[PDB]
Amino acid sequence: DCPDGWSSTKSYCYRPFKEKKTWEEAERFCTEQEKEAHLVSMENRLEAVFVDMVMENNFENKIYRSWIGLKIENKGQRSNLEWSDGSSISYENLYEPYMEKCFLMDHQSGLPKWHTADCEEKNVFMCKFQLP
Amino acid sequence: FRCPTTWSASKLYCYKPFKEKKTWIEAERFCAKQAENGHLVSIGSAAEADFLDLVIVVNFRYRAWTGLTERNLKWTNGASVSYENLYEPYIRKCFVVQPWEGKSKWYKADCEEKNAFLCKFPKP
Repeated sequence: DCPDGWSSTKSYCYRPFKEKKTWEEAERFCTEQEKEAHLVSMENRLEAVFVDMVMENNFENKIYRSWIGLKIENKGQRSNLEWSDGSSISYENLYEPYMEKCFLMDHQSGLPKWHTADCEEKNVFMCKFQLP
Repeated sequence: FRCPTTWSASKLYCYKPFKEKKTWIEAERFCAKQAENGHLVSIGSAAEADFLDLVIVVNFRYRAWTGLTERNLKWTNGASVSYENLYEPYIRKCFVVQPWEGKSKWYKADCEEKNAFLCKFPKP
């Protein structure tokens, strides 16, 4: 069974949070739940629709901007970069500047598209985890 | 341990630029045919970057594929991003090296663009 305060489907538990955080704070907060969780992910359209309906049911059917569990950055060994020979990213000399982009869903009207944003924005978010 | 003729040897690796223009994947596949553990070049330090720049100057304005590419998106829970509702498409790019003020810099490029390329393989 999902804990109190979480919405359940067959296999997953979801929970919206109103306390605004940075993307890293939000993800960290999710991972620290009594059952380790993550920022919401969506693996098909119906799940995206469900997640949006849960958010709306919690935010008075209003517009919102919620972190989701994607981030890309181009610096260091957790970057979205890789060498074809499998060596680590230990040195970089990119023309482009070091940057990070965190993803969110922005509900304006209808199912939110997923936009990139400054990771230090303070947004609402949702946690998800899988039942055993 | 002698690097094959036309390849340039560092302590641990053999390097060679090739002028014939290829997509990123067919360059990578060409490098892997050249030798055990052959790949497009990886650059692991400033000293290797400088050495590679010499390799290029000995051989050749250049634009050449490296082994650096972007990864697929992956959810923080470890799942692959299969389904998306992205506002704008995420399209994995690959990186070429080009001269920038006497050293070189790494630039994003379309993976299907044909470029010269740089191969590396470990000695032994």
